[PDB]
Amino acid sequence: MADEQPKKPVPAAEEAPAAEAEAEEEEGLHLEDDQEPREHPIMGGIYDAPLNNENGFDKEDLARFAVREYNNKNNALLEFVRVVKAKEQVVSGMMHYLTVEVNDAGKKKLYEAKVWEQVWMNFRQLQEFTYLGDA
Repeated sequence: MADEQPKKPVPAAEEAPAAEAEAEEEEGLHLEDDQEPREHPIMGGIYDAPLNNENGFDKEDLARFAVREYNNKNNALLEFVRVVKAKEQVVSGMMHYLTVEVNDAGKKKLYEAKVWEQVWMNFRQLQEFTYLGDA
């Protein structure tokens, strides 16, 4: 595989957004109590990732979570439409590399997002967010 960031350190998280409303929004599933909770991914190399919770709710929560996670820190304010790729990774816990389609003022494209979550540390956040061409 290309091996982008399968083995490397991670930045420092902070929190999620809340203020500054948006304009439009995709149409898929409705969240609960706002925010976008995470899921419990399983081990696996850069390929193994059937995503049992691919019903839409889980994938949406993660996709929006990662996007908003890197979009709230400072990046622009875009909106994801849905996930197009899913991969699993093991590093000091459980890392999930999933790619989703994002839109911004009409600009549609496909961006990859890698989230990390441990079990002994009880922590989860976004590591990196790459912007690809289009799905």
